[PDB]
Amino acid sequence: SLVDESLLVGVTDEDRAVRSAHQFYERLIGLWAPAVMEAAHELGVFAALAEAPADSGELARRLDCDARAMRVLLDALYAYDVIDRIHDTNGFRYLLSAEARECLLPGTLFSLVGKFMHDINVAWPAWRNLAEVVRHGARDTSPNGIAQEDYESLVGGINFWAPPIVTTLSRKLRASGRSGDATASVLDVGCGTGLYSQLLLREFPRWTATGLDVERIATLANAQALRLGVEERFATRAGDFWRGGWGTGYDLVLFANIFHLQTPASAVRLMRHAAACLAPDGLVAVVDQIVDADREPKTPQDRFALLFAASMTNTGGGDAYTFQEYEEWFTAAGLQRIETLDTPMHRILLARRAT
Amino acid sequence: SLVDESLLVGVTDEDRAVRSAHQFYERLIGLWAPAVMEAAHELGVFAALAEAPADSGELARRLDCDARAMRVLLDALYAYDVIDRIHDTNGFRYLLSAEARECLLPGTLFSLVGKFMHDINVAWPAWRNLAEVVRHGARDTIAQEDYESLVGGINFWAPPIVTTLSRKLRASGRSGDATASVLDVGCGTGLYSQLLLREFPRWTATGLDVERIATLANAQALRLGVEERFATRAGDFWRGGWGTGYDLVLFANIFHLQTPASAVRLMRHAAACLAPDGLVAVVDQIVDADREPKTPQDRFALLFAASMTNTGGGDAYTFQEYEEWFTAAGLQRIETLDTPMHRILLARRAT
Ligand SMILES: Nc1ncnc2c1ncn2[C@@H]1O[C@H](CSCC[C@H](N)C(=O)O)[C@@H](O)[C@H]1O
Ligand SMILES: Nc1ncnc2c1ncn2[C@@H]1O[C@H](CSCC[C@H](N)C(=O)O)[C@@H](O)[C@H]1O
Repeated sequence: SLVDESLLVGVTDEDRAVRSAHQFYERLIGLWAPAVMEAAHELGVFAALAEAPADSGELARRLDCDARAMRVLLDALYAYDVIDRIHDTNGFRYLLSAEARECLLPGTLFSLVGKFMHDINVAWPAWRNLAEVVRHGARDTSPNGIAQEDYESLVGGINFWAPPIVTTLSRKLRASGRSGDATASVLDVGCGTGLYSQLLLREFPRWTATGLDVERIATLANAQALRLGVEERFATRAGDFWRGGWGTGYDLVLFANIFHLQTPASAVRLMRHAAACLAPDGLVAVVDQIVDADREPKTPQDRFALLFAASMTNTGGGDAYTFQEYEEWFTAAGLQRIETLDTPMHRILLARRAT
Repeated sequence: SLVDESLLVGVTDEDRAVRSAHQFYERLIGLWAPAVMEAAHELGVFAALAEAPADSGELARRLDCDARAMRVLLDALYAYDVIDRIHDTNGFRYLLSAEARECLLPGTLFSLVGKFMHDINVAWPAWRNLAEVVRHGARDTIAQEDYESLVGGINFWAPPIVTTLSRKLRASGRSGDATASVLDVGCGTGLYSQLLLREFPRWTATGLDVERIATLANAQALRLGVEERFATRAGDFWRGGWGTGYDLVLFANIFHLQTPASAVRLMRHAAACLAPDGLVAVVDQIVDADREPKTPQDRFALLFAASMTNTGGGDAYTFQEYEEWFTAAGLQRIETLDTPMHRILLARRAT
């Protein structure tokens, strides 16, 4: 907390207005945290501290920065609980926890660096233009070189979502009678780095997976499959997935963080294509930010979904669609939803061909 | 909360890393809230809803916006608890609470609009350049256009601070029937002085600020009914001519703009302007020399220092540094008082 709420006591109209103003101000200054964290990334702070903890003066020397400003930046990161700081008689030493090392450094499996760079290069300028997008809207009538360049960074920056999602999905798949000793096949449409598929392949040693994405992303996905030891059972088909050629006979077709990019018309097209690629008894899994039609921020997942929709508007995307809309798309594809599972920031919808 | 933490439990190394990643992501997406709130201001959303609650389609018609994007924006504001939304059979209606109407609309006493505009015009672009400022530093050897907006946008800090200060002044034997005089150095809208004048009906106050801000301050004094006891002296307060004989000299949100050398100069000038038994009050973001984020005020002070670096400002100074400045001016601190986001230091001439 950045406001001592115990000092905002009172129940007059003025008291309540002043208290609200402090709370709104605290919300507004949430701007500062990404600015500090992303500046630290740009300067190399996290990689430097992971290699060798140091005081602000040493870090400023190593990173060719101003010593006073570096101390301010590091103490702000400490105040955000992003880095740790030990105080001795000699002085201070800043360092990263093992968890932060894994999240903040380039090149790790769960690195947020891709999210830092998406913010720096794309989201920060776009958010400043949000009013203009709300004024003018967007039209409904593959990713171009711009969006592909953006995804090149972003896909690695959202790897951290995958493990809880795959653990939940895998538990349901096992409980539904799907064995890791079966030679099942998975299709991962718009696979990004392929982490969802690749974690499934680690969980189910006899399965194989095919990921669809554009060429530059498919390259990243194959490299990560090798890093995860599943290279022999993971393959990519590079190109625009609207050009068909998905293969057939899949026991699982996965759409993670894909449907919110679509229009209703394109969503129905994708769902029907998935249904045509299913093996007997195959399943479609949708992982996305989904909210009830009442659009109430009841749960963390609902609240995030409503905020994420603003992010989609910010970059000219689709929407946080409702459960009811996904139901219509399942029906249009001859599928019926069999399960809805909560995950930390998403829902999983599982569907099979209607009986 | 935007993350269902009950679904990130576990104590393996991987479990802990993935949980931290979700928590860091949640921190990063704090960017979205000012963007949504400030876009809504730019579009006229808050003023429109305060006048007449409406569904998203009606508001889109009234504000000449896209209906789908307006619904997204309004539901995001609802998710942030900035606006309220009622669901009937007819449909939805968005509206503002009385508290929000006072905070979000232009022209109210506690309006955050000046903070919205400071962000839009100044802070947003600057924060994107923070790495360059850290690389290159700042020296010790536009802002007026900015302050014209920002000073009204920080009025909301004043009432809790003045209530705390006034309580201490009364407990220290200062009467509202005394013809005491206050100097408010860099007074901004003058709200601190003006609230003191309401609390202490026989006091008078002089605010120092640049001409355009002094104009705002005199207009607000009239709005608060204290016009006969509040006056401004317009100009650069480094050019002297502060007057003398003040029972209270107030520096609110001023010292963090200074260098150590300029801070000592200001403190000494205040001391020379004090009546016998006069007090200096410093209201600022102040932290212990250990710079530990123990309390909300300490944590905010450390983050505010980054905001100062962002705009090429001073620092969140330490209690120990203010003590040195008091000593250099022949003053001694007699009290430290916490407020929601600041500390008040009170000092008198040392005996
Ligand atoms: N028409 C298209 N053809 C191929 N890939 C596409 C595509 N439209 C979007 N994509 C890909 O879909 C992905 C969206 S981001 C989601 C990636 C991954 N499923 C995850 O959840 O982590 C990107 O990798 C993007 O390149
Ligand atoms: N040299 C100078 N001469 C006059 N006013 C100055 C000044 N340097 C800064 N100021 C004023 O100091 C104020 C800083 S903002 C703080 C305003 C007010 N005390 C409050 O706490 O709300 C601005 O109004 C700015 O114009």
